[PDB]
Amino acid sequence: NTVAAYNLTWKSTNFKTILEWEPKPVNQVYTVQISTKSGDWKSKCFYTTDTECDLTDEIVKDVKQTYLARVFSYPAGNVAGEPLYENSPEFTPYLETNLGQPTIQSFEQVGTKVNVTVEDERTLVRRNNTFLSLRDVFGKDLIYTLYYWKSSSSGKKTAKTNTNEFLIDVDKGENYCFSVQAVIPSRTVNRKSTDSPVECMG
Repeated sequence: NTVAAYNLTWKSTNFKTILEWEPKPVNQVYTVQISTKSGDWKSKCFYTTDTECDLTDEIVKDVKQTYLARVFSYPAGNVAGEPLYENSPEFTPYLETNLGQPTIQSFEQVGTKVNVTVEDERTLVRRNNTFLSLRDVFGKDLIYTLYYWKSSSSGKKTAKTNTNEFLIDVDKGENYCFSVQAVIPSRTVNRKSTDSPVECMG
């Protein structure tokens, strides 16, 4: 009386990828394997009582590739039938990994303009013996949006950029607070990230 695994999910943010499934096993053990859309299967997590498996290493070898996973159920302990398994939905990294929370690196007042800079986070995607950054991986596809208002007031204004810098005209006398958000408009799924922590001048 072994049961099949169900609701297999891809937990992934900025390319660090983990597969999860249900349910928690009782006298049952699991085996997970992975394979590209066009290839053979490789086994990664062997006979475990866990309901998660880190597959980062395989997916970062080529983020534009479509992958699918599979989970087998086996009886465990002192206690038959044909192999019982379940498939996951497809997963193309470049198109569905979640964008994580951004961070303002610096902001500086220069005359009537303020310069706001976003930090360029590094990823785990390697190339030429070096780690690639979010901007390195997405290029022109990735867009940042700045939200700004006056210190203890209530209305916000916005600005967009496809580099890592904003230059906004500040109306002297007024003092600002900022917040940034990441977005890849061409997506049909996980389009935006959460907002960054607020930074105020003063």
